[PDB]
Amino acid sequence: KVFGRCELAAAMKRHGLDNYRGYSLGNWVCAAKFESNFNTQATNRNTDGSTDYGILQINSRWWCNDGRTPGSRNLCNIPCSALLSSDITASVNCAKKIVSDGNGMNAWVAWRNRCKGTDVQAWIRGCRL
Ligand SMILES: [Cl-]
Ligand SMILES: [Cl-]
Ligand SMILES: [Cl-]
Ligand SMILES: [Cl-]
Ligand SMILES: [Kr]
Ligand code: NA
Repeated sequence: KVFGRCELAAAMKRHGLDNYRGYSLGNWVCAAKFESNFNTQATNRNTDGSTDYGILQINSRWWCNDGRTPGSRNLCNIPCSALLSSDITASVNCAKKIVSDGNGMNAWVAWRNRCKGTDVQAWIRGCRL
């Protein structure tokens, strides 16, 4: 499913991401934009054999099982496929564990290269929230 901007914002808020671990709603929306263009079905294979899945491009090396990432962990205890659903619940639940890990949203390369230090409030400006 391909979310619209405010739609996703609303969905993320509902799921508790606004200011989660101090990251305001517009960081999550910005990260989703550039990670997956808001497409729950996005997948990208990495050089190490791992794969990133879903709207927040969560990686199979640590967070989900895809049966093809040898020696990987499944810290969110979930099939990577769950992450591709049009219901963002699984991605959100897993994202909270990742941003709680230790380096916050820096875990999302697109986020620190394209969102961090920018006016991320602009991603929700306009939305009925
Ligand atoms: Cl914001
Ligand atoms: Cl695996
Ligand atoms: Cl949803
Ligand atoms: Cl942080
Ligand atoms: Kr998400
Ligand atoms: Na894994």
